[PDB]
Amino acid sequence: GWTFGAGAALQIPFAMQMAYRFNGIGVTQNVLYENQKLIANQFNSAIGK
Amino acid sequence: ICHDGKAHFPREGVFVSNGTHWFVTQRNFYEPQIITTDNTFVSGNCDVVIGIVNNTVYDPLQPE
Repeated sequence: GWTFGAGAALQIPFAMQMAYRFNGIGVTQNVLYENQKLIANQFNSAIGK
Repeated sequence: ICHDGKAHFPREGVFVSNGTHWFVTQRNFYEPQIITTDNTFVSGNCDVVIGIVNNTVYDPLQPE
């Protein structure tokens, strides 16, 4: 995540890493945890173009 | 964590376990605490989230 920028790297699962960034813009966690497949599909289809 | 068919999410912190117990803590320092109904909020049923766990949540004073 951002823990390796200052100090030593600390492991964290990716899905729990995205919740931090969602909370960082105003939305809540259950929004991400309840729409995981749709978000993953959107990211894949967006980066495949 | 699932308790009584409902899903509970943390308010400010993460869920951790030392092998036999579950606590809450802040993300930058180690300071465990016992899960209650004051540092969590509830939303939805218990068949959507991936990786949910079965545990118990303690009512602070209202019923005790």
